[PDB]
Amino acid sequence: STRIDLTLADWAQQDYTAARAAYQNVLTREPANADAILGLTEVDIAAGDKAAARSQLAKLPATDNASLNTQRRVALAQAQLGDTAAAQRTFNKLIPQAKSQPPSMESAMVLRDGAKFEAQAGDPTQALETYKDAMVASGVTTTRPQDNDTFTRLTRNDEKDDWLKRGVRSDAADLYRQQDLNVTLEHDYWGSSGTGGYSDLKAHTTMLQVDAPYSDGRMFFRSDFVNMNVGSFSTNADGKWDDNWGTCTLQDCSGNRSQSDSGASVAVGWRNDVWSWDIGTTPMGFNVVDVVGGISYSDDIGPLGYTVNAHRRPISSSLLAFGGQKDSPSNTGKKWGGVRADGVGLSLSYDKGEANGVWASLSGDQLTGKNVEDNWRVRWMTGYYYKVINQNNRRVTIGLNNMIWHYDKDLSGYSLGQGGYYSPQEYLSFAIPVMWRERTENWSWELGASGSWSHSRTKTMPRYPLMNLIPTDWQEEAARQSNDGGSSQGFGYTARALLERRVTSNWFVGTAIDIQQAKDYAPSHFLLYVRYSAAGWQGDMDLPPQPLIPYADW
Repeated sequence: STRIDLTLADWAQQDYTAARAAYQNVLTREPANADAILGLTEVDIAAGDKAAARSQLAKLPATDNASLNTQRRVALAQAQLGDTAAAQRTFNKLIPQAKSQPPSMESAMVLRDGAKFEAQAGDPTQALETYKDAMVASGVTTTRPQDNDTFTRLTRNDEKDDWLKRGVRSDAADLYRQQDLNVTLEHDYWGSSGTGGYSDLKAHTTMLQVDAPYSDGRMFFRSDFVNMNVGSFSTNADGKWDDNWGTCTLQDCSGNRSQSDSGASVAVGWRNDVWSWDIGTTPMGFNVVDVVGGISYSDDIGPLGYTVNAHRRPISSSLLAFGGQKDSPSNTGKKWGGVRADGVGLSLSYDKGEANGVWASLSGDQLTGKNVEDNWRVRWMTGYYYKVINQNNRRVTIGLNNMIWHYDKDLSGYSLGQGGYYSPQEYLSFAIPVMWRERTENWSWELGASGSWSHSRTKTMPRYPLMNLIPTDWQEEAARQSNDGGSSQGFGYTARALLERRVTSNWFVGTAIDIQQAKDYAPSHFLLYVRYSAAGWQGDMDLPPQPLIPYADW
């Protein structure tokens, strides 16, 4: 029977061979069956046979009289087959007809996919109007939302609604947020303990970001002002010090007792659901400035979602690594530092919304700087998390993470020729993160903690690898000094807290605390940020809150 033969083929797709055979079987009894040929085309293009599908679709009878559901499928197929004009005219004919009819599932789907197509067609405003009409059609609201506030508040999530209403809400909210214009200003105070003069780091960073829509994506302009202070050297006597910094180990230094520097950087970039790219500069005003940037591509493969990126970034772990330092004017006066890491990375993830989720990442970078020994690194990271609580407004998870690092050379020292950044020969870390995210009508927050165990080893390294920089007289001394290697393992912990409050439709404020004690020498951060939305966002806030990230940390 035609009905059951059609049903058997259709049930699979909500899958190729059986459905195609069933559709062909219906084609024997009734060669003019429009639904059978539509299903055959759908299954063919689901297999990626676009070239055959576009030829098959032309065999359908004319649209002299057909239901809205069939015309919606035809329009979607034509749009995805690459014939945008026929789909555009079909939707232009369909949408007023959908509006004229009372609220129904057919008309709701027609308006939803029409809004989606119009958003892809290059008319986001008409897409927003069509979404406004679709919410009326889908039963979300009895009356059309006349202003941005009532339009946005209807997009808040609902636990009792069906799939159609939830999809309409999610799509309307996503499009509205994509079309919004945002201005964010954030202040970061960060640093870590160390030795005064080269490692007693305290830094301030003021970040200004403008986010605007462009095509289906968003473009961003970013400006960063960063000030780094590392204290002053402790003089032993006669106004001289002999710390393990620069060439002071060969001759007691003088002159540059205090060390600090500030600079401004710019960045411009763009990002969409698939592609992302960004280019900018190292903060101008430091000793050494280099151009940095990155590009990234993301796509789904099977059940997994993968991302491949290539980037060049600075290292902000210390002043010598980020902006570089100058040797004391009494000994050499030469400039050195400014380590840049350029390389590639590939990441995979799996999360279908259920209780379990996994992710992994691998990266390979080359580290090169001004008068700094060349280096390279390979890094592996992975994580798994089980969601104890997985409500749409409240998530509580506990998981296990693993990290493995290897570096070619250990250049953690601050002597001339070394970059002063952490670089172990073999590092392993296992952590157990516990996380809780929640949001309310006007409050959103995230709390996180993690205990970890880490092992690290570093090899013996010469103190002055760049022998040509050392003066001829000190040569015999410089070859006789080396930094002793060693291995160490132990426990550590990290904690984080994010909070965000909506005080006005166009005004959001938030604070973030990041404490690092996992024996990784990472600096601790404390930031306050304010965000202004031109159109206003009265719907559900971000979960978690999403503060800005310093451009040097990308």
